[PDB]
Amino acid sequence: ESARREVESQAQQQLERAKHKPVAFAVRTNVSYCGVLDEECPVQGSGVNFEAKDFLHIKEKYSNDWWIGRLVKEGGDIAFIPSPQRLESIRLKQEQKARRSGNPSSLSDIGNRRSPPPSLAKQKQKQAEHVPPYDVVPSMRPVVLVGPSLKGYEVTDMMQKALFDFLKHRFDGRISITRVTADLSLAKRSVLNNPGKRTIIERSSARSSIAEVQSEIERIFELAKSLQLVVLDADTINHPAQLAKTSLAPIIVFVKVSSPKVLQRLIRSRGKSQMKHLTVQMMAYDKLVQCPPESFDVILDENQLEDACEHLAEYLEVYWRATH
Amino acid sequence: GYMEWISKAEEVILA
Amino acid sequence: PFFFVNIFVALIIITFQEQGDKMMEEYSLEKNERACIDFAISAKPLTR
Amino acid sequence: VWAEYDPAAWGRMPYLDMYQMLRHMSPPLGLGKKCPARVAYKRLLRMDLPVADDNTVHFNSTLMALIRTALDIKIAKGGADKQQMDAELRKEMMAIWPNLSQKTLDLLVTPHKSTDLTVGKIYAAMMIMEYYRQSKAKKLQAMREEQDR
Amino acid sequence: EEEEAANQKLALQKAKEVAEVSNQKPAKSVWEQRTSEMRKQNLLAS
Repeated sequence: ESARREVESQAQQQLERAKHKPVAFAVRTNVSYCGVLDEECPVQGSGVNFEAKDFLHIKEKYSNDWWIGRLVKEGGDIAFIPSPQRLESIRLKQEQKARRSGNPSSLSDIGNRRSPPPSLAKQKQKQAEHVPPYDVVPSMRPVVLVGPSLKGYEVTDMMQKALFDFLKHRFDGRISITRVTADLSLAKRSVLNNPGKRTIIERSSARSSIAEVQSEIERIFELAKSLQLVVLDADTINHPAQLAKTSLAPIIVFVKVSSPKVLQRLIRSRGKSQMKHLTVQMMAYDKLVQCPPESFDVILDENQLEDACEHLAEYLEVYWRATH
Repeated sequence: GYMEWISKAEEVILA
Repeated sequence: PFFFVNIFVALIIITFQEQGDKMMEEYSLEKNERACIDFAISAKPLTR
Repeated sequence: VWAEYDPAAWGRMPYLDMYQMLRHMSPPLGLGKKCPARVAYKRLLRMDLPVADDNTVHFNSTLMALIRTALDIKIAKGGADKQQMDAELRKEMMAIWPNLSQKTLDLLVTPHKSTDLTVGKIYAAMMIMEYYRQSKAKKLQAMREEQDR
Repeated sequence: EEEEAANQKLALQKAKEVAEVSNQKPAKSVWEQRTSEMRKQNLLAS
């Protein structure tokens, strides 16, 4: 047919003309689906074989069924990813190849109970959580440093100020440093339509701190849309799970001492002031190191300054070359 | 190693 | 004479290198089995 | 002591006297005069020394088994692994001693045939017979102590 | 030996972040060899 070849050529020239244009926004996925094996894509052979835990970048507009995207992989070419409704449709198609998907079991029961599919067999039900296949995340991954122990204390404070000064100095002109004095662990998306929309409601949630924390969320988004790498100097988060289910999806950097024996004397070296909070300062270390390392993105398990320095320099270097 | 780390980090506390 | 001379003696004893003995990477169990199995090879009963 | 037992010292000594062989000398090579019989027989199982048709054991073959057992040279716990560790040991000995005659090698590391009657087989049978005799003796005692009520 | 092991382990762990882009020890002295053999023999006792 001539129409399919014509739309193929049109998509090809649109991709060629859109190779050098700014990226619009990014998406987050939670299902391992391949966009190259689907025959409904406008262009065959130019799909994306992306697994879960992956980020995609959208630049231009195609239709309500497919979009033009790019991978965070280095050297990844321009491909097409399904739309969220297209992903819902393909998820529905995934469970229809099986013998049964609704209530009527096939345990030697054919022709007795036809059981036409009710509203229970469609995606209308199972709406208690209903996690969307796509999540909105900042275009550039934010970087968060976790205290080897409770933030706001001397030892940890110098531990992250060293990295902050290094990223500022070596990488000036392309990285912006922002400090979040307020909390950031109260980032929720499926609680209510608008809890405390106005400050004049005099509600319990209106006069609480959740409004400012909610306002903190999107400024990270606008800083990410500027292509400039941004870090988060949050003084409240001390565990990856505290900021893992939110829509930020940040890069978490682990600065840790190899042994608590070294940490105790390192705390001792500060003075008598830290002796009072030393007791509670051990648990912030041991609970955090008990966390599995797969949650953490990068690990700094060494004690020399320059080796860890170049380690993180090269990590953000590979992140830089990933999206350029 | 960690004392060197804290020394360099604390030295730049001046501003 | 009591301390440095004995340090010299101890250092020379400790850091001594065996003469020859090839390179012995191919052999696996010869830490103490060498002489035992060698004497087993060259064993002669006492004769009256 | 081996040379002493045999005044001729021809290099072959009966397998029965080999139990008195081990008890007179002190450990680790020997067993000691105070060694229990069960502990004595258990070590004999690991030697796997073949017995010649004249019911004697060779001087050199016993020594290699004695050395091997005390130092755990390659000593596999059983199965087809034993043939592989005998094969590896033979290659290593040839690599260290190229001039070692094949007859001497087969004398020190005996090629294992299934039909060969080894010392371990002889001592395994008597323990099984003794265990069977002791198990039967207990069974008659059990069938009698339970019948007097 | 521990600094060498740490260097290889740190390099291996760091290489996961860059995966997207993609000799001989000196001969041991007689003293050291015999000491290692005695250590192994004594640990065999357990």
